[PDB]
Amino acid sequence: PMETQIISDDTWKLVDEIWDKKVEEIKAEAVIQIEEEKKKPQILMATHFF
Amino acid sequence: LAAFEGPELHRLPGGWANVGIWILIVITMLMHYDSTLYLARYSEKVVVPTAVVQFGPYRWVRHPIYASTMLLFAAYCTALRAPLSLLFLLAVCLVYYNKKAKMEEELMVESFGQSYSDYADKVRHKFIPFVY
Repeated sequence: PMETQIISDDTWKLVDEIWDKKVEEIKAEAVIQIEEEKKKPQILMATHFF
Repeated sequence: LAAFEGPELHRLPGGWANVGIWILIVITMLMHYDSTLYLARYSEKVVVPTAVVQFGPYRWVRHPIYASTMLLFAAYCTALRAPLSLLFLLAVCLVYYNKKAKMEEELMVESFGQSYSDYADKVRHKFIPFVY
């Protein structure tokens, strides 16, 4: 063999960071995806006049 | 107080003396609509202005929405021809609107820097044209 090591051990840490970030975002968004309580129109926005 | 101090209902005149409330109501509706449109055409959210509004009634007065509400107050009070209640209405609305205008003015002075400062230097009169 003539082949010594290649691209890095640092960009592997970068792609591992990206993988972990996306994995945690998916894990979080799979649990707290739906919490809807109410949607009342603010047809009396008091800061405009009062 | 305008209702009570005002005279009895059917004795107020007509003809050419009831054109003043017409034109004053038209003016206050026009000026309020212009103020609200010029305030809302720039803001992204409900009240989040991006630039400084210095067009329409804003180039006559620093707070035209409040002065238009003031003017329709005066319009109701003048339709029944009662000056003292108009004056007391003016006093209380001046006090509260001036307080709220002072907080909002210092907020946009802090937030916008020199822009609202030069805008206020261009037009000083806060509520009434060259009276307040």
